[PDB]
Amino acid sequence: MENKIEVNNKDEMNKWFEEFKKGNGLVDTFTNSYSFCESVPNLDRFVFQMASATDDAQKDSIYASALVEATKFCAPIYECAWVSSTGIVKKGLEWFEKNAGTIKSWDESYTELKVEVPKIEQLADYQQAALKWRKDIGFRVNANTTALSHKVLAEYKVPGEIVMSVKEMLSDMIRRRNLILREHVEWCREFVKGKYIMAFNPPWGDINKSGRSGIALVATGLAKLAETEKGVFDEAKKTVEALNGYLNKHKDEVDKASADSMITNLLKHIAKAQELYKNSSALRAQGAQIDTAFSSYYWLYKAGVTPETFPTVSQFLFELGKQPRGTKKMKKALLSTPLKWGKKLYELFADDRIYMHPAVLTAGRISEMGVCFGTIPVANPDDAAQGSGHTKSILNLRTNTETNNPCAKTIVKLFEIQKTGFNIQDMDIVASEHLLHQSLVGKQSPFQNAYNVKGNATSA
Repeated sequence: MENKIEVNNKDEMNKWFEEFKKGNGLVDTFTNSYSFCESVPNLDRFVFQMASATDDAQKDSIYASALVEATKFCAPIYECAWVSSTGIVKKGLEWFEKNAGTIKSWDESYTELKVEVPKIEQLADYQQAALKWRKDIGFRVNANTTALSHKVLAEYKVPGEIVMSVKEMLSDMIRRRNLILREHVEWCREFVKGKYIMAFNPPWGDINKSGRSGIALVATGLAKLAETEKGVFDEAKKTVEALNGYLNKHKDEVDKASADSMITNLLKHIAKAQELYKNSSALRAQGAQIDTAFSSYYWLYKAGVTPETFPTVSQFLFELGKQPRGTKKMKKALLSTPLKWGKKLYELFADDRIYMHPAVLTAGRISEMGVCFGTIPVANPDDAAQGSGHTKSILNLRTNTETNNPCAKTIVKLFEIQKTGFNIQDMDIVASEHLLHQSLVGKQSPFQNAYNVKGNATSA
């Protein structure tokens, strides 16, 4: 035992899902994919618990229980099964041991990436290797399991009473949102200090020389503006005004047209460096997002799981799935099991803000693997009716305008919860906002890739 989900292709998937469905009784009532969701999870009790106000910041435990409640019966069975099916677990594991060159930049930088901020392209190769990944195995079987795609939601329809609460959430997301606004590079170091004279004969040549399109100067500052980080741009600035008054002082030893053109040139350059910096810091934010399937499978490959061995993992996350056990037990059990993969997975763990990188395992992020593999016990899928809640299952919750409001209500519920436990503007991350965040970009499913999606966090 023994992955029961012997499915290699869509047509098998379809067959398996039906065999499954009668045997167990699904109504896609409040879910986008058939759930065990019979009514809407109710978290009321948790509000009142939260007020209880222990000091052990748990709280954390309360929130985890709410979460559990939200997620327990609403897993996208069809999709979850496909992601755990035999066909997908082979191809999906085999892909890594075959696309090693494609991953290096974050792979060989896993140890360091465990503590240190990723390169701009550690991010971009991940995202790119994600899609390459999804495409090469045939991860495509549905719309819940496609890459998006098009555009962000411009409007979000919410039933009257949560309309407000949601927008409080929105304003917060906004602020949080808006906190964000090799040799030539060295030459730039010399220059930004305050040395102005540098500017009469740069190495690459002229001060207006471009690399492969843009002013080298700008490209340089931009780069140095993020290893040594206002700041630098303001230096460029002072040293430039310094230059001005130098040129004013020796006007008579200087060509007039050339000297003024020099100031606007560099001034124009420094404003482009700013822009560029900005653009990468947006690029960054963007490249932050985990691709649930891909990232989870990467850790599978990382811990040294094999198909043969996968049902043990699935089981384990399933088991993890009803427990309010904290990370402690979660660690104690992984360090304990005779399964070799167990110590490897733990070892992957990080703990020493965000910027982490979407490809770095952590204790919380176990939840990713949970959605992928722990909602249904591969060794015996009927135990799935017992209900095993993982965070992302929450996007199986309907958002249909008119009636069915589930998704936002649940998340809203969870936000209130978070709210009553702690100061809401003053925590570093806001779990519920991330969820609301993911609904707003239009994910209908945990198994979607949202990276190609255009548009913002603007409400309305």
